[PDB]
Amino acid sequence: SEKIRVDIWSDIACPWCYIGKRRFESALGQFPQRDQVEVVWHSFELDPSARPLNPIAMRDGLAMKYSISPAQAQGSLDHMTQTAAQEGLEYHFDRVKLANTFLAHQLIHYAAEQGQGDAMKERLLRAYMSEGQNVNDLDTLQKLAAEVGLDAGAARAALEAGTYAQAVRYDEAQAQQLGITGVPFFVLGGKYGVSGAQAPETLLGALSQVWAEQHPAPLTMLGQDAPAEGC
Repeated sequence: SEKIRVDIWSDIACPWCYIGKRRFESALGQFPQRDQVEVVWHSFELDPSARPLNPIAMRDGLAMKYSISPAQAQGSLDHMTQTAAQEGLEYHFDRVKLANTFLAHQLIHYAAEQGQGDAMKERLLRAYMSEGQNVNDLDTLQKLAAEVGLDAGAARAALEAGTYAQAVRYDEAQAQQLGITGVPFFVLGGKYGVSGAQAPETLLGALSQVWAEQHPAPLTMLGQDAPAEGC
């Protein structure tokens, strides 16, 4: 109606996802009807089979993943770092802890039930990309939950109990069912998809298109009421 739902699939271990988050926020800031937009974050794992913690350098993990030389991998890290800097993000890839992000995604699901999904997602992206934190570590997750303003003890309990594990897996199944094979991925009005960290202009256009489609111009009525049937 007078609401626009934006579903975003993303991983915490995804530098393009943090860049994409900022580009979307730029778009949203430019969108007149931004107050009518509801953003829902959805879980996506680039490597659901990842070790709890993989001790190697991000550069070497990247080089293994894409089958390239160390210098090529470093070049790629340098590109993402420079690009992120334009969004005001200060990456520290040399500090990144290559962690399984399953539990972190559970924490975002917990947070979302308190209406703090975006703040939790944000905190975890910063913790991963910039602060060299281990987002598979339960104490670390508990602390980040506290910093977001959540009930730290309750968040920790939900994580240890695996309460949101099924919901995380459903989010990931959803993505595959939708043909989502890379992140960030934006869905608007359950109708339109936008793949990757698109420029703010593109996302602004998408919001505006959906809003316009949900607001046809009022009709000019002709004649008087003839026999009809209502609900």
